[PDB]
Amino acid sequence: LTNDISDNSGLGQHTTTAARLYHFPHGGDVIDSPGVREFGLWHLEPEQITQGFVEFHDYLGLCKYRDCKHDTDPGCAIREAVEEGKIAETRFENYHRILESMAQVKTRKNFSD
Amino acid sequence: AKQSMKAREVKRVALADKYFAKRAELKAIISDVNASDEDRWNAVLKLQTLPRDSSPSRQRNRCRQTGRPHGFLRKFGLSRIKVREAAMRGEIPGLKKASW
Amino acid sequence: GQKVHPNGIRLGIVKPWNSTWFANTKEFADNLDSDFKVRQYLTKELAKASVSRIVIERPAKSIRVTIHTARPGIVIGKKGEDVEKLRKVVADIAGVPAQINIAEVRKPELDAKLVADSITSQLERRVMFRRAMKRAVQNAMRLGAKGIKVEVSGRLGGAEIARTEWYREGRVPLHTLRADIDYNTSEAHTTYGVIGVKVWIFKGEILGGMA
Amino acid sequence: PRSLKKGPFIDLHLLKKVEKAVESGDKKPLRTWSRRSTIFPNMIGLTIAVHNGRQHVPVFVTDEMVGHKLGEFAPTRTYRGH
Amino acid sequence: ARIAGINIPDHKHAVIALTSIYGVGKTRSKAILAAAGIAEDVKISELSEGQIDTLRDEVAKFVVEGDLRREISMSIKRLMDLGCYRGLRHRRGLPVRGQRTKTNARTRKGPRKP
Amino acid sequence: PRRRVIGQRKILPDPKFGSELLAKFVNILMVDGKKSTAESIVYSALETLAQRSGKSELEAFEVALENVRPTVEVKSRRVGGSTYQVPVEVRPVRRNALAMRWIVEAARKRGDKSMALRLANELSDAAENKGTAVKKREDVHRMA
RNA sequence: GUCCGGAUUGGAGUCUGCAACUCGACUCCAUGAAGUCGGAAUCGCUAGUAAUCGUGGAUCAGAAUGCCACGGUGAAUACGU
Ligand SMILES: [Mg+2]
Ligand SMILES: [Mg+2]
Ligand SMILES: [Mg+2]
Ligand SMILES: [Mg+2]
Ligand SMILES: [Mg+2]
Ligand SMILES: [Mg+2]
Ligand SMILES: [Mg+2]
Ligand SMILES: [Mg+2]
Ligand SMILES: [Mg+2]
Ligand SMILES: [Zn+2]
Repeated sequence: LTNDISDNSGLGQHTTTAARLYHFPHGGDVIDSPGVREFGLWHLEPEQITQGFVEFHDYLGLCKYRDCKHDTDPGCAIREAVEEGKIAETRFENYHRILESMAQVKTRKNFSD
Repeated sequence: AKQSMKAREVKRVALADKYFAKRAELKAIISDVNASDEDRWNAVLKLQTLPRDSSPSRQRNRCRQTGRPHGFLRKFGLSRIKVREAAMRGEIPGLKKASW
Repeated sequence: GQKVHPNGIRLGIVKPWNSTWFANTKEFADNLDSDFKVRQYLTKELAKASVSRIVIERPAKSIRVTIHTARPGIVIGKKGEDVEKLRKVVADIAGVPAQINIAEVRKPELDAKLVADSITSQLERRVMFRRAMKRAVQNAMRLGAKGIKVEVSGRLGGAEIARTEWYREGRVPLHTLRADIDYNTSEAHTTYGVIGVKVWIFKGEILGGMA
Repeated sequence: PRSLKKGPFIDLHLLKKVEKAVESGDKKPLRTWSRRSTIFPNMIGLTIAVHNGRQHVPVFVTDEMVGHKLGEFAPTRTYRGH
Repeated sequence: ARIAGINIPDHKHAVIALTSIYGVGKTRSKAILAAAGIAEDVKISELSEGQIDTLRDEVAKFVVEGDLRREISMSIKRLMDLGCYRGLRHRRGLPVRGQRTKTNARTRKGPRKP
Repeated sequence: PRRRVIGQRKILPDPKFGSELLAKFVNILMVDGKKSTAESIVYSALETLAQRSGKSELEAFEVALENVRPTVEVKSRRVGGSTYQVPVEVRPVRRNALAMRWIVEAARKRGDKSMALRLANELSDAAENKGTAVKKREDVHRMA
């Protein structure tokens, strides 16, 4: 059986430190992976994050400013879209905060290509 | 460039000079006022029978040392490159770096 | 960074042109073409006469060519025979009555063209380059030169990565227009590749303008 | 426009072909490359296979096409959208 | 006032108020005026009908208003009917006279679309 | 100027009143080097201003700009390491230019069909501490 | 949205060139979009400068809003690091 330790206080241990394939009983395969803390995305370009949110294609090209950062730029379609509840507010805020997170982790001069 | 291009140029000029007189007379007949439109018609038909590479407007000034079809300078007959070598070496008479 | 051609910038101040004829724009280009091909023909034909410069001056009905060689007796051959031959040849190329009047260079070690082509001739004979350049500079300044800089660039000693090697001795003040700095460039084609040499030879400030 | 003092333009190989076609009756579509020639009144009702640069497209000349160049009926670019 | 054609000219210098009609511009307007003899700086108001009818008579000579609109529509429809290159670019809604279409062809393509 | 605090050059008096301030005014009002248009505008505005204010049109211009000249203004400083506003006094030569600049922009905003009129109307309201030119001066004083 | 703006389009032309359909420049008549000073952000410039007004040249049969040059008018500001 895979190692299983219970979490203590705020967060759990890192029991599985490996990535192992397993043959599914019916058909196919699964893979157990080690737990992760930060799935930050500084390697991804900022536009690739707008593409990643699937609920945003419904509003590309609907912003009067073409280079619409969509935060407070006038005419940001997804701004009003989330104003009326078409978009999940939490998703919009998460998009913004991961963008600003990329600014914090762009300090490294190492390359990721 | 490719020897093919220089050969093309020399052929174009050697045909333009040949058919110069005929082309000039024919264009005269064409554009000439008072010309009988049948004569003008025969002239405009005959004109396109001559080798198309006889029209001087069909040539291209190439560098007379490399054949480069760009950066040409009529005063010297060289591309924008070889003029600089000839100048800096003191081959173009009275040519020097300008400053004002 | 890059540096302006030293000979090309001192034409107004201390360096004379090498083709001093005059012609208006009507026949300027073909004059240049003719003199280019004639001087290239002469270079190809006098690859052993050790010519330094081929100055060309045209009278209205004639072409006059002055050769600067270190071996006058060579180019004139026997009883001025071959010089008359090549005079006929330049008459052919220019299509114009020609006259050839050779001129000698007394200090062949004080001619950037001469020493540069000698360096290249040594390189193509597969000799260690450092020896070549340092011998050249030593000879030059032994003949009383105010300064000399030699520079070689390319696959020196058949190097996989091309390097740049220079050697200066004396004074070589490129920025001073008043300076008599003779400069020329030569190339040597070896099995590894083409090696470029540049020679600056400063022979003293020329006080008192062009004349 | 070409001019009026020079009249319309046509290259005489096409002219000979078209006259030999009309004088001889109904003919197979004329296979020509001359996009530069202009449609004359006599070639009405003919069918010209004019080169688009990769193929000779058929064009059935009507009296409305008179006073126009042949190339105007052989598009040289294929496009559908994105 | 009233002039030939459905449109009513406003009260301003005749040469200018005459341009209101779809078929007449600045040069044709002053031509009409000179033919009718009325000066340019006159206004359409304070202008007796005795010359208004003359104005409408002289504007009747040229094609103007609706008849011109139908004539241009027939010409574009004919162009499209030939199947000529211009006809294609007309039914496609694109620059007809060889303009660059890689960029800034907006006047015929309308606003940017996603 | 990091190294050399260069001195300002001199302007030439105006050929109608020999007044350095008038010449500075027309230089500020000028557009695209069209000095003649500016001088036409300024002389027209000054003369109509004279008509409303009676005598001494050049003096009327002086007291007009006086009624709106600024004494104290906010200034930015990064010495703290963060943007820091500070109220500071203004040298006479600089507040002259500030008053002239505020007058001309206000006139352009006025509209009403002519620059000559806009300038005159703004000057006339400035002469009596009004026209919103004083209000802009008052707000930047309040920001002390 | 004008006696602003000139795009676009119809009609009719001129010229160069063997040849202006794709794909030239220009003229005339007609047509008269958007545009009413431009978000965050960002660029140039310290004086005959910026800004504005024209003129010329190279290339070139033809084809400059580009480039390289020429003059006309001609400012504002600089406490300070
Ligand atoms: Mg670090
Ligand atoms: Mg070759
Ligand atoms: Mg050409
Ligand atoms: Mg340089
Ligand atoms: Mg018009
Ligand atoms: Mg207008
Ligand atoms: Mg309008
Ligand atoms: Mg308005
Ligand atoms: Mg200028
Ligand atoms: Zn947006």
